[PDB]
Formats: sequence, C-alpha cells, structure tokens
Amino acid sequence: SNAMEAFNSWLEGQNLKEQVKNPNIEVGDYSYYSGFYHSKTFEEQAVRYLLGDAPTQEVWESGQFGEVDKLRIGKFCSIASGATFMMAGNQGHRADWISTFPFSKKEFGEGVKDGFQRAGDTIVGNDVWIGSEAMIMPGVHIGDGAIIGARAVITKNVAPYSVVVGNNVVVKKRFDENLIQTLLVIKWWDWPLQHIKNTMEILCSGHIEELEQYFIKNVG
Amino acid sequence: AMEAFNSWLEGQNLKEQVKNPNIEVGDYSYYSGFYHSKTFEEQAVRYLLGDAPTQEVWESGQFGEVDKLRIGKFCSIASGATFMMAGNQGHRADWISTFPFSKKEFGEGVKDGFQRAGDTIVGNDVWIGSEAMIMPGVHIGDGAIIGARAVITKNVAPYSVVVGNNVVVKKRFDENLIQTLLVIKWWDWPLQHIKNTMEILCSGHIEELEQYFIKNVG
Amino acid sequence: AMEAFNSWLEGQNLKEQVKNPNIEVGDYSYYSGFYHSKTFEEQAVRYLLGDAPTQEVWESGQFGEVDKLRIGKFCSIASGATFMMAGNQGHRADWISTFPFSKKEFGEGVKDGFQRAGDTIVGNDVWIGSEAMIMPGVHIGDGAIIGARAVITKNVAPYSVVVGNNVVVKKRFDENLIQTLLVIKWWDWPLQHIKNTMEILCSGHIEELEQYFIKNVGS
Ligand SMILES: C[C@H](CCC(=O)NCCS(=O)(=O)O)[C@H]1CC[C@H]2[C@@H]3[C@H](O)C[C@@H]4C[C@H](O)CC[C@]4(C)[C@H]3C[C@H](O)[C@]12C
Ligand SMILES: C[C@H](CCC(=O)NCCS(=O)(=O)O)[C@H]1CC[C@H]2[C@@H]3[C@H](O)C[C@@H]4C[C@H](O)CC[C@]4(C)[C@H]3C[C@H](O)[C@]12C
Ligand SMILES: C[C@H](CCC(=O)NCCS(=O)(=O)O)[C@H]1CC[C@H]2[C@@H]3[C@H](O)C[C@@H]4C[C@H](O)CC[C@]4(C)[C@H]3C[C@H](O)[C@]12C
Ligand SMILES: [Cl-]
Ligand SMILES: [Cl-]
Ligand SMILES: [Cl-]
Repeated sequence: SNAMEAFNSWLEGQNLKEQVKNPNIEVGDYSYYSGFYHSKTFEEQAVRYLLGDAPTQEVWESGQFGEVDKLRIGKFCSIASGATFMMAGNQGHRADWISTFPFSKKEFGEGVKDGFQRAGDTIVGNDVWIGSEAMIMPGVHIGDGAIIGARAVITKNVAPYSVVVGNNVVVKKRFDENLIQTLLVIKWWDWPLQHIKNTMEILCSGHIEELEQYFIKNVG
Repeated sequence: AMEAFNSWLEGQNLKEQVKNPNIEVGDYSYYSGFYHSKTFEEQAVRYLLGDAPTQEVWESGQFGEVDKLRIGKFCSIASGATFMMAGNQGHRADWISTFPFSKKEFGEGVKDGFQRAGDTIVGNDVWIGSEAMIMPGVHIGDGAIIGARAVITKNVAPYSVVVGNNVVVKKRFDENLIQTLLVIKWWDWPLQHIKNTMEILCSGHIEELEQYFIKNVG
Repeated sequence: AMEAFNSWLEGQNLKEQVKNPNIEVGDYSYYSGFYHSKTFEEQAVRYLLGDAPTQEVWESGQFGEVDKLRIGKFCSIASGATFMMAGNQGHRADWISTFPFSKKEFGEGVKDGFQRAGDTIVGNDVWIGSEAMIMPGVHIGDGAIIGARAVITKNVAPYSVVVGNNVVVKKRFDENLIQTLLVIKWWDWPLQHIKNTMEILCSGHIEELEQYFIKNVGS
C-alpha cells in the first residue's frame, strides 16, 4: 500500500489554529486549509522555508539563528489547495551583490559574507480567500477581505477587499469605498461568537449597512 | 482506475478511461500526464462531484445538477493541465464574508453561498499546454491553443492562441480559413476520410482540405 | 533515499549528479529541490530524450539529434523550476490540426510535425526562482534573475530580472557595470582568484572587482 496523505477528500478542510505547531506561524480562529489536491499538511506543503518546521526543528531549537520572518494569518481565512507562502526572505541571494550565488565557506574560504536579508513578516488579514496554487512572496501584507485569485503571484501589498490575480493585477474591489471603510471599523471577525452567530443572516448577504446597524445596537 | 504512465512518450486515451458521469470526452483526445503521475480524473479534473473521493456522496442523490466538464475530439492535454470545477465552491465575493461558515459551528442563520458556473466546454482539436489551469465555466472553441501555465478565465475564440492571464497572442489562420474549418468539421468525418486526408491535415493547406470535403464528404 | 532531500537546507551539486548526455551543467551550480522531492533530472528537466524513462529508447538511435539543456557555472536553481525540452513535441500550430496522429491509428499519410527549438542555454551566475518554467529554445544570459513562477519564452538579456509572462522588471546594475562584468567573467577565473576576491564578490563593488581583474587576472 502507498503512504497516507493529509486529506481523504476535497470536501475536507483542516482548521489551522488547532493544527499548526511552528512557533514562527500564528493563525487565527476558524481559518482552514483545504489541501486535498496537494497531499500534505499546511505546514509541510503550503508554508515554505520557515525555520522551525519539521525538517529544521532540531536546528531551530539550538537557538543560534536569531529572529526570522514570521507568517501571521488572521481569522476566517479560506486557503485553497496548493496555496504557497514563501518564507526566508531572499534565502541568501543578493541581487545587489556581484553574484547571487551562496558561496560556502567550506568551498570558497573565509572571505564569504552571509547575504541573508529578512523581508519582514508575511501577514494575511481577516476574511481573506486565497485561491488554489497562489504564491505569496516574502514580506507582503494582504489586507482584510481580500481575494487572491487561483495561481496569482503576490509580490506587493494587497489593499483590503481587493481582488488580485496573476502578476499583482487588482481587477476590482468587492465593495464601494464607503462600505469597505465601514467593514474596517466594525471588524465583525473580532465580535464575540454569539454576535457573529446572531448576524449570520446578514453576513451571508451583501447588506453591509444592516451589519453596521447591528453593530451600533448590539456590539459597540 | 489508476493506470500510470511509464514514460512521457505515452498518453492516455481519455474516452476509454474516464468514468465520471459528469465528464464527457470525445474520440482520440488524450492526457499525457507522466510528470504529474496520477490519472486525468485524479489530478487534472478537480472538485467535480462524482470523482473518486466523492463517488459515495454523489451517488446518494443530494446535490442535483452540477457543472460538467465537456471535451471534444482530437484534443491534446499536456501534463498537469487542470480543469477547476464546482463553481465558486461556496465563496461569494458579493456577500460580506467569503468564509463558508458551517451550520454545526455557526447555527441556522447560515446561507449556502454555492453558485454554479455553467459547464466547462472544450471543443475539438484543442491543444492545452502543461500546467495550464482552466477556471470554471470557460468555453474553449475548436482549434484553440492554450499555452503552458496559462490561467484561462474567459472564453477562448476558435483557433486562437492564448497564454498567461488570458492573453490572446494571435489566431492560427485568417478569418475566412477559420470559417472554412468551422463549416467542414474534419473531426466529425468518417475515419476513412480523415485517414485519406491525413497528408492534407499535416499541412497548412486548408483550402485543399475544403476541396477534399466538397468532392468526397459532402 | 540517498538522492532525497532531507530538508530545504540541502542543495544538490548538479555537475556531480547529472548523467543525461543531453544535459551540460557547469561547476558549482545546484538544485535546491526539497519541496518537489525528486531529483533534478526527474522533476526539473522535462521531455529530454536520454533521461531515465527514455534511456533505452535513446540508446537505439531512432531519433538523431535533439535540443540539449546547457547550464553554466554558479547557477542557483530553486525547487520545482522546470526546463521544458523536446521543442514543439510534434504539435504544429501552422498545420490544420495540432493533434499528433499516430501511424498505427491513421495510416501512412501521417507526417512528423516535430521541430527543434534549439538548445536551452542558461548562462553563468543565474538564479532561477521556485516553480519558474523555462520554455524550449530560450537563452538566459549571464547574471540574470528569473522570478519565482515566471514563464520564460523569450531570450533573457544578461543581468536582467524577469518575472511573470516575460516581464523585464529591471537590470541589476547600470549598463557600463554590466559591460565590465561581461568582460572580466569572474566565473571563469582560476579558483584561487575567486577565493581571494570573495570579499568583493559578496558586495556590490563591481569597480573593485575590476581592479582585482586588472591587477591580478587580466590576460
Ligand atoms: C473543504 C472546504 C473547507 C471545509 C472546512 O473545513 N470548513 C470549515 C468551516 S467552519 O470553521 O467549521 O465554520 C469546504 C469549504 C466550502 C466547501 C464547498 C461548499 O460548501 C459548496 C459545495 C457544497 C457541496 O455539498 C459539496 C461541494 C462543495 C463545493 C463544498 C466542497 C468542500 O467541502 C468546501 C470547499
Ligand atoms: C505522449 C504524447 C501523446 C501520445 C498519444 O497518446 N498519442 C495519441 C495519438 S493516436 O490517437 O494513437 O493517433 C505524444 C504526442 C507527441 C509525442 C512527441 C512527438 O511524437 C515528437 C517526438 C518523437 C520521438 O519519437 C519521441 C519524443 C517526441 C517529443 C514525442 C514524445 C511523446 O511521445 C509525444 C509528446
Ligand atoms: C539549499 C541552498 C543551497 C545549498 C547548496 O547547494 N550550496 C552550495 C554552495 S557551494 O557550491 O558548496 O559553494 C542554500 C543556499 C542558500 C541557503 C540559505 C541562506 O544561506 C540563508 C539562510 C541561512 C540559514 O542558516 C538557514 C536558512 C537559509 C535561508 C539558507 C537555507 C538553505 O541552506 C540555502 C537556500
Ligand atoms: Cl476552499
Ligand atoms: Cl502533449
Ligand atoms: Cl536556492
């Protein structure tokens, strides 16, 4: 028989907050990875080159690395199969040095300088839908409510409630600016769970103004 | 079934292999998937109810009518090309949240956001390059060529060459010669006529192909 | 298991591993393939006759000459980057059909539509990002950088940075400094001189590298 896979069907999603173990990843409530078509868990397949994962754990716990770029994911995010977070910044390749090659001191002597540069944290905000096989490059911030298209290659920050495909192409904003601004103040992802339950009929609709009134009367 | 590929020299005839009732594929169309290992139904056609991991739930008769994958004759589908089915998979960009709240977690106010996209329709004599992704509901007209790694979200006119993010590079022939191919439809000819005309098909001589049609096919 | 990557800290020296007669790769170039598992010749180089699935077929001689994959020195090839060989794979966009009719199925009128694209040539000091796809016939010049997930179908000039659908983002350096690097070619220096200049190579001081060349290397 063959080696098991992480998912038994594409009907299944994995709650990330209950699963993730890398101290360098932070994932908020309800966010899930539906990874059936790429076989492996979120931490072994989707999050790449993050020190402290399974293949680098023993090396990370030696404590000789210093701080690295972290991956922070908000609440209520939908991460589709094969979506990829590229960590570890430039992975030691300096486009501004004469060579991008990572000469080893073992082969090229003591003149070698380390070209690793942090890119900063990768941040995914709340209520973000990341389509299948999108690739998120180091250091980007994807604002709340954004949609990343399948196969998108995201190298720039994504404004809240933007829809972005391909080579950072913003194809629309989900709502008008005034209503976007409204969702960013009331922040329904931060409400107590019973208030989200109570307003579920409004969240499964386009009536932002109804949502804003529920906030005024009940949440505040 | 899970008949593998021994090398990239071999393709898999699709009409003889596919079992999903929601997939239609015509004669001679194949999948050359050596570099992605698994079968066309397992690896290339994604999120289609009735496939291997969801055959049980589909046979239970719960969902009704889903979008189908329709593929014509004489198509060439390269390793890792993917057809994305199941519409918006329940995410509604026009609702406040895209999150698919479960009833068992968020109560009865949950509304099902699923929306079909319509069938995915691929015509005849279409060439789909390696690791292209075909998004839900797209129609790809006869004779079109999809570049490797293309991400196709709009309909593709017959005999056009499309790459990248729906970038139409060109059309394969002049408009009048396209129209001639779309009338004569060599992919529907009796096999003897395709064989007899094979020396013309392996050329650019469309009007000589039309001469053959007028005189022998009718 | 020995050819497996144990972690993404691990890279495979290509000149010591590659066996396909139709691949040439220079000193020190490597493949960091942990996230796509298989070796460089199994996963990155595609449709090249003489690889493992087609060795016995290529042993016969049925085919003659095919496009080769040529990679220079000091190239960094990230996981899942792909080199597409075998040219048009017998699909002729200028013929009425792109379908590769087999003679067993359609008879003796079948004509072979295969056309070579030319060798795929990667220069020296090239960095190819993860899951980029290099299409047949492409020349990638010295010092170039190919972004992650780029799809390269046109030639890449020296020291250019290319992403997406052949998008030229920038050149790494001013034109004059690129010219200086294309003259002095540090990748061809005796190893003693590469070591001695390591402190310069690990910086942006091209004119200092030129000073080293003039005073110690220049033929
Ligand atoms: C596997 C995906 C995520 C599952 C998950 O883990 N949800 C957590 C929600 S919660 O924190 O417990 O509220 C879910 C999300 C949406 C699901 C899809 C949507 O529900 C729409 C249809 C519904 C059909 O019954 C099955 C196919 C399907 C296309 C679903 C397939 C699959 O189960 C999906 C894609
Ligand atoms: C695996 C591909 C499809 C195989 C298939 O199933 N054909 C069905 C035709 S038919 O209904 O029986 O008429 C075939 C089609 C074209 C083939 C390529 C072309 O024939 C061109 C060359 C020819 C060389 O002999 C092998 C490499 C190669 C580059 C071939 C590799 C591979 O065998 C290809 C790519
Ligand atoms: C696996 C990669 C290549 C290994 C290799 O084959 N080197 C050969 C050079 S030489 O002929 O022996 O001179 C190396 C090159 C750059 C390395 C990265 C850079 O060195 C930057 C940091 C350094 C940290 O110690 C580990 C993570 C890391 C992000 C490294 C991970 C990994 O080991 C990388 C990516
Ligand atoms: Cl999903
Ligand atoms: Cl093919
Ligand atoms: Cl690397």
